[PDB]
Amino acid sequence: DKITFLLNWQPTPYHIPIFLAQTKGYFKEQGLDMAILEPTNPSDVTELIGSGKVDMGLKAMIHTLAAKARGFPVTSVASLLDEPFTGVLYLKGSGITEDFQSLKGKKIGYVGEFGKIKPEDYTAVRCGMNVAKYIIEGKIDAGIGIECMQQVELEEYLAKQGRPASDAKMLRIDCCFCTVLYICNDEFLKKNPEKVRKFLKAIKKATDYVLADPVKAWSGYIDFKPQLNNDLSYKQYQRCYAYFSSSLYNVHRDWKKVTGYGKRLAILPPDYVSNYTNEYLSWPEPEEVSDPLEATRLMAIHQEKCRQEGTFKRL
Amino acid sequence: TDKITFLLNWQPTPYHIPIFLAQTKGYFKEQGLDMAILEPTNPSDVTELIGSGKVDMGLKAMIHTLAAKARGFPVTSVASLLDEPFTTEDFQSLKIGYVGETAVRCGMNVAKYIIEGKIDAGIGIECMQQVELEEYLAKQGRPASDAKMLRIDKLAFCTVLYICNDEFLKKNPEKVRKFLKAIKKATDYVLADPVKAWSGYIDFKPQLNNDLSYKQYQRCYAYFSSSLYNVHRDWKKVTGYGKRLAILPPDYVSNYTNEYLSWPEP
Repeated sequence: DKITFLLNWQPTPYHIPIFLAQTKGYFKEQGLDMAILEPTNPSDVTELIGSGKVDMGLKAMIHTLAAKARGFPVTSVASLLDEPFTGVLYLKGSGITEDFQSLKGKKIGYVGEFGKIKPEDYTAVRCGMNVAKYIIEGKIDAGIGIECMQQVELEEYLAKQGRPASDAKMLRIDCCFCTVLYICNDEFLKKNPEKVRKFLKAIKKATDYVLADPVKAWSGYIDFKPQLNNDLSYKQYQRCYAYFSSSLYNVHRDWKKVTGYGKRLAILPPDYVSNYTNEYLSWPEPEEVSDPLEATRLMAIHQEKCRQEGTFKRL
Repeated sequence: TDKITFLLNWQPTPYHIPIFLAQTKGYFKEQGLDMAILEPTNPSDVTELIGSGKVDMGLKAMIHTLAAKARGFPVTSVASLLDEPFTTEDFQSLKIGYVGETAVRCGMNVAKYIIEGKIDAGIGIECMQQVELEEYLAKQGRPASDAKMLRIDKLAFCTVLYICNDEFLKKNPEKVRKFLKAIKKATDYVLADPVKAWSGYIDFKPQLNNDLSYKQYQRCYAYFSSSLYNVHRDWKKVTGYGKRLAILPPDYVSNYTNEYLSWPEP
């Protein structure tokens, strides 16, 4: 009766509520036995969870949508990381500029979930979990990544060469495709609704600890995961801080845009039903966000200040 | 679906290199195989996850493999990866850390907590936990010989085996038979060209591109099994010890078999 949970990636600073809920016993007080596993190959995650060989884990929304549309019955039962900035990252002097014209002829990395999606002006490379590595090494010219993960990694390289952190640029998409969701195998959820419900309580307890005291929370996480005891993970942690979902709720507007955007581009069927639910959350849902797009422009500026000032601040 | 799950015994080490290289060089692909390598957060989960069939295969030390069968976890060793690695005063002194299968559980962090003095000593491996201590000593000025180990050489485990869920083996003996090949090919490459092996490995697993890992690799080299064969002597001994110590039943059978290797035994 162990429950398996497959992370979306190798351990990250934003994986912190999951591990913390384990090391502080929160799963235990719920009568839950979590076996948290890590993937060697992030592309395995949806097929694994979908087929049922793994009960639960983490996955981005773009990929969670595609899974259902690929025959892998999975469902989102909570939100871990809400709308982190996604895009084509590059170094100043690449030579890519603020214009997309400069991306022509260049070589661009991505994780490799997709495959074939002006087909031969760019050159796609499949880098898996090493997109930012390969940019730094020049193997690729640019690559897809996240503002609080892959961009921070570019800036850590720049800092070692004495270069300002702003030399790490992003061609920004524009949402969001890259929200990290807690997911379940549909079958497991149907037969274990109480367990999933108890799982999310422990998650919520540890998220609260994380958001109330990011520092004390981190010290314990890195005592348990020394591979993250470094300056790069601590900066990434600082930039994830604002992206963490405090309520864990699926945001209906976000789901509605992406799915509707998908239907308008003929990618998803026009009767596709979005594969989330907020029903296993055991506490009240927060009000909708009033100015949804202007809070997007505020976030960029806020993340801009985090990069320079080195702190923990929610938007 | 038809993915086969292989759950490592630990976070990625330098000794896991054949498994990873067999993937990155297309050896599993050329055998018609789809491997999904998983890595545990908690080593203690491994036996039970393979034991219950939730995961198909993986790695486990011998001692723990034997205990698994004796815990109602139907697992069987189909090959060997690392044969017999070497496992306040220099006498008895009663603190002490153990992985999880005075008494303090440290999981995969034992050596770390020794360095940090949260524990006095710990149970670990000459090529892994020990080389770690010796790295610490080198940074603060001491000789590598300042990291000392007891328990090495006595009358009385930590050989690491490729292992299968019994039901998975029964219903997929050819798949297992093709996996061990890929391993073999990769392994031969590692043994033949340990440096060039190592480079592609760290290109793929950056978390090992460091002086500690490369020193472990060097110590790990000697314990690699070239044949992948189960060594009957070792299994007989260890199951012998258990019986004569009344831990295992006197009609307990070693849960290994070399029948899925497809090349001559040394």
